[PDB]
Amino acid sequence: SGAIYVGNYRVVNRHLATHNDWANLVWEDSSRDLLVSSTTAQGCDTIARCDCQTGVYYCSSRRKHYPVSFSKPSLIFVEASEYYPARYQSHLMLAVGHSEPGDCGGILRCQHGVVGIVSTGGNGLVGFADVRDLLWLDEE
Ligand SMILES: Cc1cc(C)c(Nc2ccn(C3COC3)n2)c(C)c1
Ligand SMILES: [Zn+2]
Repeated sequence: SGAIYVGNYRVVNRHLATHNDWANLVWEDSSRDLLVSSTTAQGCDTIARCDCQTGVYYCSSRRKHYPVSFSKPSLIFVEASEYYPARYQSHLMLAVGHSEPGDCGGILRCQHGVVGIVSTGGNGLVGFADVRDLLWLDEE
């Protein structure tokens, strides 16, 4: 589990979104595994605006933050899980790292701020949903 709290937005994995998220919906994209909902309180996270390929992510199944190198956001064939059939997931970045389903939502961050959230993995591979192209997270 986990979210990004930026401005009056809450950024979650679409497959973990609650009823309250869907009732306060701003934007959702199944192909990216992303959903954004509105919040009453302002959040403290800042979004990175960059092409970093190094950063640190939170792994809940180890209670540890790991430094990683990660690929640029891409269209990547992701094998079927409990939440999605085998499909191309878009805006996905891959790194070598431990992940399990409940790690979803862990933040990846670089020197500039938040880069994305854990979305998928297995076999020592972790995939992150990028948010750095979502420039509207920084306004209104
Ligand atoms: C963060 C994270 C998210 C998901 C959904 C998984 N499990 C998945 C993904 C693809 N598979 C196929 C079915 O057996 C291989 N299982 C994992 C391990 C980590
Ligand atoms: Zn950066």
